[PDB]
Parts: sequence; structure tokens; C-alpha cells
Amino acid sequence: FIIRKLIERGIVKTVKSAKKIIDKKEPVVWDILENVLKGHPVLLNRAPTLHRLGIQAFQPKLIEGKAIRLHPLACTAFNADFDGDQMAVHLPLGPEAI
Amino acid sequence: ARSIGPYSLITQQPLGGKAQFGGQRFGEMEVWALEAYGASATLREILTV
Amino acid sequence: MQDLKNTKAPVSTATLNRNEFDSKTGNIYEAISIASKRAVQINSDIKKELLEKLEEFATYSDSLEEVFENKEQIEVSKFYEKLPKPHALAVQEWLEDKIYYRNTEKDA
DNA sequence: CTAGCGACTAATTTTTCGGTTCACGGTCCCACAACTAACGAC
DNA sequence: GTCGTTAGTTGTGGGACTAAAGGATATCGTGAACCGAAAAATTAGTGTAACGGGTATCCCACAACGCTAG
RNA sequence: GAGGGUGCUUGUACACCCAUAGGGUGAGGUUAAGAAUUACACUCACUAAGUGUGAACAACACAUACAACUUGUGGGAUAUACGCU
Ligand SMILES: [Mg+2]
Repeated sequence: FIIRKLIERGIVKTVKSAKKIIDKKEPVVWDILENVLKGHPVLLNRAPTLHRLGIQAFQPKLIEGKAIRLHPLACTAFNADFDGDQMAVHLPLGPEAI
Repeated sequence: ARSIGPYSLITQQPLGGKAQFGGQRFGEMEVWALEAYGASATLREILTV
Repeated sequence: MQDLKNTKAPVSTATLNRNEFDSKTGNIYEAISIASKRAVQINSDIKKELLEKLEEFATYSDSLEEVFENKEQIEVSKFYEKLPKPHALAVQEWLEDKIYYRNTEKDA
């Protein structure tokens, strides 16, 4: 999606240049990603998935650090505490999936 | 985090492990949850594409 | 093509009332199917419009390695970036009873 | 309207490794095969 | 007295045993001798310079006037 | 099918034709041979080409698209094909 926006903006014309720009971590990448995130939820999952509430869609926002920020009220659904638990993020692609 | 990366030469599926730049496992229980929600499209994308 | 400068669809995700969403069909799965198909159509229309807009600012620069900063192209892309996504536009269309749907098997 | 005037390519040889040959003192559960003690018929 | 039948063991065999991450290992024993195969290395043999016209192209410089009389 | 003719000049392509045109020949000198005859990268020269009108190998009228349109003269130099050693 960032590559699509980079090509559309005229910054680059090929996929490889867009990938290089993304890997360089430029401010344009974050400017694109802020709008790319909107309306594109991610499925968060904690294993074991005992019931269907173990997979839940959340609208993501960019945050600092390397840890996923999870709403406390969802913890009971995930059986998730914050003593070292880990979560997986899956990105739906098609409009019907979103 | 992985968007695309190395795949297996046998199963043609994403590898597993940070060192291998692999992808997360959507196991049987996750498929059960997806079926319970009724997401045919999300399950189909996870299974095939 | 609908007016993309005055759309009321939410920019980001919102908690939509399912009772309103599936009132017309009696099934939220059917509503999701219809809205997703309309979203595909809306995405095609938006892509065509954006390509038409971008063809104007097609500065013919043969060099590829150098990064070119065309302000007008960036402005157009920025305008189309902050728009509601096609599925959001389809949802807003569906809630406003602006989607026409029919079943070929049932009508045959 | 015209004329005067300011050294590379082909042929032959040689050698290390592989092939061949000879061949005397835990658990729990569900089925399947025996199987046997008792029961009924000639 | 003897033979087939049925039910209840009894021993034996085949099949199950969350999910997420990760994911490094070490691996004996010896009998000889000759022939064939092909892959590789070493060795043996031949050589130009300017010229006539005539004409294709290049670089390099210059021109592409003005006036008077019969 | 190259290459050409007319479509102002050049380039591309284009309609219409010519095109064994790297061919069909003519004359002069020379050479070889008993002759017929052959020969010359010896010399010079001729011969094909849009439509209509027009007796006409007279003349006249008509005949596609884009781009370009500062040339001519000379000198120096290089190379190509051919001939001789
Ligand atoms: Mg924990």
C-alpha cells in the first residue's frame, strides 16, 4: 500500500525504488502510512484460540516502541495478561475481508 | 513483521521463524474462530492467496 | 461518480449498528456481500478518476534513479489519500439506500 | 543590359580411480481372534 | 455319550494424546591385485608493404562586390 | 524484391508505374586465334518509368503525409573496391 501511494505521488515509478525508500525510513513513509492505516483494521490473535473472541479486529494507529498496545477491556476475551504474553497480527487485504 | 518473504520448496508456504523471515501460523483453532465469525473472505485469503 | 469532496462516510473505522446495517436484507452476511461488491466498483471508479487526474501532471522525465518532487502530483495523491476507503463509501451508500442489488438465480 | 575596373589451434599421449575377481580350517480405549464352560440335539 | 452353539471372558493388536516460539548435534570395524576408462597436457605447425587512377567520407578556411560607361 | 521516374530540394513513408537497370545495347582503339569468334576495371555514348486532353516519343492541365531546408568552392587527410609485385 505504501508502494502504491509512493508510485501515485510520483516519487518513484518502480517497486524496487519504493522498497528502498521504505527501508530507508523516510518521513514520507510515515506520512503515507498514517492515511494508509485508516479504515484498514488488523486481526489480533492470542494462542490458544479457545473461542472466536481470540481473533478480533482492531483499527491500528502508529505508536513508538516495538510492543503492540492492546485495549485492557479486550484482555478478558483473549485471556491475555501483560506478564510476557505475545500476540499475532494478520492484515486483511480484500474489501470483503476488511 | 513479514509482508512477503521466503517460501518452502515443498509446501510453497511461508517459512517459520524470525531468522528465516517467516510468517505467523494460522492454525486450526484460528480457522475455527474465522468460521464461527462467518468470514468466508478472510479465511479464503488466509488459505489461498 | 459521486461527489468525493462532500462524502459523509467515516475516514477511519467506526462502530456501526448492525441492526441498521442488516435491516434491509435480514442478513448481515448478505449486506456485507452487497457492500463489498459495491466497494469493488467504487474502487474501480476511483482508480479511473485518479489515473485521469495524474495523466495531466505526467512530467516526461527519462531519468529513473533520481527522485522527482512534483508538487501537483503529490497534492492530487494527498487529496485522494484522505478520502474514505471504498468499503467505507460502499457502507455509506448502503445505509443511505443508494445501492441496487438483485439475485439472478431468484429472478430466473 | 553588358563589359571594364578598383602465438593459436589441432592432434596425440599418459596417468589415477573405479570396476572386477578370488573365494576353509506408558495410558486408555475399541476391536479381533481364541476359547471354554455350559446348553441343547441325535 | 457325543457334537455344534452361544455368551462371556482373556490375550493381543491398532489408534488418540491444546495452542504460540525454536529448531545446534554424530555417526567404528579394511582384502589384494590387475585392467580398463577417460580426462588431461604437451607438442608441432605458418608470417607483408605500397602502389595507379577514381571516388566515398571527414576537418578546415573562405565567399556569397560595387560603380561607370556605351 | 532491392534500386529507381513524375509528386519544388533533402529524409522517411506514401499512392501510379519502370525495374533480369549490379541490364539491353552501339561505335572507336587495342589484343588473341587459321577462321568463326572472344576479349579489355580500355574510351565515349544511347535505351524504362503517374492520369487526362491531345493523331502523336509535341505541348498543356491535374497528382500523398510529417520533418527540415546556408549552401557553394577549394585545400589537407583517411578509407573502401579493383589492378600489379
Ligand atoms: Mg501471561
